[PDB]
Amino acid sequence: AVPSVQTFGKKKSATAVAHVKAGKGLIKVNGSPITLVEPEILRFKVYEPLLLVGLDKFSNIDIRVRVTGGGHVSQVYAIRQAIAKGLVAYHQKYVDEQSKNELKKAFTSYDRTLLIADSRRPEPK
Amino acid sequence: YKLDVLSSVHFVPKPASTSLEIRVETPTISMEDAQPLYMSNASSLAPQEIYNVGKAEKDGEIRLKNGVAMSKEELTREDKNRLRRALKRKRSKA
Amino acid sequence: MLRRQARERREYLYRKAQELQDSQLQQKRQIIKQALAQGKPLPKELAEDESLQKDFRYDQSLKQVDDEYAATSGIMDPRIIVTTSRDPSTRLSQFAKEIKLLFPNAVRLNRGNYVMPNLVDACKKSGTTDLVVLHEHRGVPTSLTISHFPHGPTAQFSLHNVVMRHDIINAGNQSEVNPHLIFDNFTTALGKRVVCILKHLFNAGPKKDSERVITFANRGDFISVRQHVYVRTREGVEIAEVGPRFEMRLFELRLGTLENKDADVEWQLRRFIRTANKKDYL
Amino acid sequence: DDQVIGKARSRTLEMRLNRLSRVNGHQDKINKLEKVPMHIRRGMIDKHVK
Amino acid sequence: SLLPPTDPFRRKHEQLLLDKLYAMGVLTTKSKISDLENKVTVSAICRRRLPVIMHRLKMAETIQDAVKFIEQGHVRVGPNLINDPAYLVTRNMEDYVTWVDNSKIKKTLLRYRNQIDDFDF
Amino acid sequence: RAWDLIRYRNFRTFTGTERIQFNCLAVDPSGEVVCAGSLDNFDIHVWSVQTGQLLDALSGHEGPVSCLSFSQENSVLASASWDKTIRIWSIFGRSQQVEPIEVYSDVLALSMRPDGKEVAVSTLKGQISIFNIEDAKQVGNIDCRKDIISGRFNQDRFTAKNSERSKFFTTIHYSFDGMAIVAGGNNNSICLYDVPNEVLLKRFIVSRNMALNGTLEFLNSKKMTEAGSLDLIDDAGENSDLEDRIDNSLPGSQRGGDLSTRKMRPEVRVTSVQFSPTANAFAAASTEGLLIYSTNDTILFDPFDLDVDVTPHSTVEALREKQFLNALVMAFRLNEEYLINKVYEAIPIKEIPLVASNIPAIYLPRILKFIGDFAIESQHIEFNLIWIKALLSASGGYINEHKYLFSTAM
RNA sequence: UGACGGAGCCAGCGAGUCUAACCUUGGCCGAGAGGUCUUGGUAAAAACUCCGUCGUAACGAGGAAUUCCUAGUAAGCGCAAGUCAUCAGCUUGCGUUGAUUACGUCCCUGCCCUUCACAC
RNA sequence: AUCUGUUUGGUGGAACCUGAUUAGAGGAAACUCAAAGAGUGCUAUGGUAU
RNA sequence: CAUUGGUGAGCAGCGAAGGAUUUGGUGGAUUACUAGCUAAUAGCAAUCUAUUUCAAAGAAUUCAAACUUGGGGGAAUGCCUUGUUGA
Ligand SMILES: [Mg+2]
Ligand SMILES: [Mg+2]
Ligand SMILES: [Mg+2]
Ligand SMILES: [Mg+2]
Ligand SMILES: [Mg+2]
Repeated sequence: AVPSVQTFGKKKSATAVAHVKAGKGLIKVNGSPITLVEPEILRFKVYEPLLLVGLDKFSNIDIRVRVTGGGHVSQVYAIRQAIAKGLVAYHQKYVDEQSKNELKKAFTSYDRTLLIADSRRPEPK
Repeated sequence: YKLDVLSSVHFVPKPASTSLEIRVETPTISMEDAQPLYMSNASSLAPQEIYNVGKAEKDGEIRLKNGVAMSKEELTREDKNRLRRALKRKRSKA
Repeated sequence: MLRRQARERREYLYRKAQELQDSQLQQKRQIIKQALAQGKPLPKELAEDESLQKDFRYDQSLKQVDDEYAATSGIMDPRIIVTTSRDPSTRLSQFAKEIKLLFPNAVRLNRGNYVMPNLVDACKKSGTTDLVVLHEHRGVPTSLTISHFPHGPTAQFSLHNVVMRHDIINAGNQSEVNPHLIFDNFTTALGKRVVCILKHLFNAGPKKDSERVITFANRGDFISVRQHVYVRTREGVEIAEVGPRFEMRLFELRLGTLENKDADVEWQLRRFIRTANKKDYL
Repeated sequence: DDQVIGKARSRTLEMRLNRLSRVNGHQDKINKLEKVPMHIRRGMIDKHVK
Repeated sequence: SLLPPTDPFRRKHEQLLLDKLYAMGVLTTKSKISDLENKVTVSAICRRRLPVIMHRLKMAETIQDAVKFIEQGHVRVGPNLINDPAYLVTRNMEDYVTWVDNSKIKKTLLRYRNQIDDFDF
Repeated sequence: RAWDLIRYRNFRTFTGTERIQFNCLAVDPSGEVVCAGSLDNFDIHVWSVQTGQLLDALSGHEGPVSCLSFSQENSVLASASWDKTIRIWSIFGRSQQVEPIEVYSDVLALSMRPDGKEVAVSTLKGQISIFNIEDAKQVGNIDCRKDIISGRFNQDRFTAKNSERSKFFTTIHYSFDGMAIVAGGNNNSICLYDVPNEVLLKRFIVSRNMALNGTLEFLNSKKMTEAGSLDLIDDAGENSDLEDRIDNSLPGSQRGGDLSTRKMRPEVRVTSVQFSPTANAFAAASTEGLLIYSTNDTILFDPFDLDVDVTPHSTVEALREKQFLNALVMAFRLNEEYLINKVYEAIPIKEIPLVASNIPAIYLPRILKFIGDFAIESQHIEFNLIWIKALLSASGGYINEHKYLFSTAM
């Protein structure tokens, strides 16, 4: 079977499901290229993982992301978290663990929200 | 004992209860185990425990916890009144 | 956490069901004890029950506040959160503050966009004992619901003839001592249940000379609430209103947190039954 | 009743309970001799009568 | 029981013994003191064994199936994997019984609901 | 329970209201507040040492509190739980604040850097994650799952590689310098990691005894039979004495009773580890006992900034020519203890205050370590005290600036 | 920090065979009741992103005093439901976008509490 | 028929309730190996023994 | 349009007298290598046993011996203990 991994990203009610499989660098969001994600002002937000680790790593995989719920911003954050988590999971499962560590180090160095869900749970005081 | 071991000692503590112990003054070395070394030398009773300055034995004398002793003949009338009021407060809080 | 609360509640519900069954056996043991002490013959059903007589030997050495409050009644002081409906008007915010000052251990929390299931879960984590939510209509408070954690009950009230302290000029500041509590004319079993819920909202053991008194007076199921400060004089006692005034009438009481709309209803107000106006339940 | 301990308290309670039961409880059901085999029981009665 | 009914020692110890057994889960209820003689049975202690508690918690279809999973190292109580099928789980410990993180069983549960997240594993 | 060592008395005992078992404990640096956590309560009780009263019960965890620790400097309290979170409590101060930090998995152990600026936590995934307290953001991560050595037990029906019994670290601790972490768990390994570069310095096998259950990864196929493992067959019947034959084991026990209660072989595990405050050594409690690992022998040759001109022969003339400072510095560069000792005792007392001021700052930590190790068992009490007086007076300011570099030596 | 038009696109609550106008002009059938049609009047996701066009009597953001408020908070936007009390002159839920400033101090103003080691 | 929607048969078997069972329920092979139950067949014939 | 659903029909590429999947049996390892048997200060290993027997030594009033039982209530006849009758 084709090697594949699945991951989830969540921000408020926005949920993104990312499938990462062996491939030829085909990144899609809701059946469209990643370049067409909107709003354009926040597009680079979704690009943040792809640029942090370099496009070479993506050149060998296809990523398909399906997003539902929430608004524009929450969907953008869901997409980026899903892409990062899926990439790290794929490098864990079907590539060396050293690359996994390098990816985790880079992402947590830049923004830990890319991996850990940001849940603003209420705190009575 | 059997129930605790059976449950892997995930039991629930027992009710707390208060009990009295008698501590006998001894050199601290005696409390230790037997080998050619000791790790402390002090006594097993603190200095307060040996002697606590309490009420004056003589009725006329008034003795306080700080060690100050005043005989009633010494004390001026304002002092006698002041000490009596302080005794009233100390009794009331107890 | 979530597993334990589910497991504990299931254990409680099982315990109550058994106790209702065990009520008959408890009465039977009482009859046996009376007969032995007085010497009267036992009834036929008891006289022929060999199992009960054997089991009575062990059960001979067997011996209030409501169960939910029994664990912490008078041991831990209550912790209270007072909140409101979404987008509260200004008057409700002032009213919510007054309720916060009424209860010594209350804290006022802003409900902007807080989800109700999230609200209880946050409060349960932080050890909150009771939660109070207020509703309003054109800046006039209309309803008040009190929910006791971790598993209820939830009591909902309707507030009438509300007169806040902000309507008073040069009123001054309140005193926040542990107040004395007066619960008058609560007789029925439901009345005792309502008293227990309202009593435990306050800290235990007010000082004997505390000069603030809170009174809940039931008059035809319309519980009047008043707050006074008193001075003991040489020929009597004089008292002064501190407010606020409002009359609060129970209309529901459920065995569960206010989030759970599925909680079993302990008591509800039936307004359309034929004999509704005849009897007063509290 | 407070001082009595041991078997006497177990036998005392049973005697009291039976006495109250005899008034209303049917004779067959209130008192039932414990089951013992044939050969033994005639042995106990014969010695006891002796 | 033979001690006099009003004795403080009798009431104290009997209550302690009821609470201890109830906490272990051997006794379902703490109300009646007769339960110590009537409702204390080997089956009561057996029902608190790890294989049965999973079956009641529906982690397994049958007791025999649940025993196999323990011997397969799929079951943990707290952070400690358990291979002994005689672990007596108290009432408070019953909350922490769960599958192992990387167990194939746990993957099937999440896969069946389409909730498998490979970052966790 | 609080113990006073000078008089061996239980001078104070604390107890919770709700009758809760305690598994973790942490004490304030000031020795005035004591907090304990439980596996049954989800709350961190806090008491006052002086009065013994329960100050408050810290709440907020949705899982049992697995560990606690106070910051030696900042005095904050860091708590971690199986709730997959870590919470920093500012209990001291007029206002109380709580700052939760999320983690990938359950937290089992926690250690606080002596600086009080970072906290390391071991998770059930086998990860030692270091967080910055003030910023509440991660600053590093160390993998451990591959490093851990875990053995198949005689009773298991699954391999060690697939076994998930213990691939995490249940205890950890920083070196007082702050650059190293020593970790151990329910396993046959004590792993020493270096924090700044996130690498495993060394791994230590706890035991090599086959009597213990967890020692071996691979078991002998000869022991397996149709009946089963020959080890699992109980041979108590053969024993001649009755007290040997009698079996007192309860069916389901795992811990908290005598070995006879178990019926199963002891399992190799390290309950806790710690570094030595005074010496370069660490102690690890295990089933067999407290294994103490030390560097005292120091047979190693570890020259520092050595050159061709430096030689054990060359050092001796520097003494013969009365160039004590050059002799002493060259002695450290070789880093030979016997040579450092030779120069250390040959320097006259008149020249000690001169030499002490002129030692390069780099070698100051080494000499202080040597004097500490040498003075404890050496017979030259006054000579060392002259040295210690000389060094502290000359380089007292430098030591104060770098506290944690000199902590163990001081 | 506009108006007009077009284009792109994102929520979560909610499921009782239950869900919803008024007044007229006239044709035909019908014993009646009524049936059917005809006819005029009255009433009754948004934010956001991009593109194009124009263009900057009373009242123009509201005095003095006074009230409230610390994080998914203040504020803005819409969509549902009407749950035996209250509510439609409206009430309660739901999601979306989402900050500034403090998180110290007892100086002022109120309220409150006090007068088993080692070390002090 | 971007008609209508009842009925028959097949597929599927949520909730409640009832009954039985419970080291979950089955299936296939035989010149296999056991432990039992029922019926049937056979002059199955020393009333006192060549 | 998408299948990270199954079953097939064929390329690109890889590619030295073929390639892939499963499986029975034995051997060596899985603890650190001082040789076999016996009546053992030596014989045997083809065994003797047609010297293998004698001598010497060797017997606690411990003449005690269930540390070994699921709980409650009894135990006719047994068994244990104590006393007693008559030889
Ligand atoms: Mg608002
Ligand atoms: Mg609005
Ligand atoms: Mg409103
Ligand atoms: Mg503050
Ligand atoms: Mg093979």
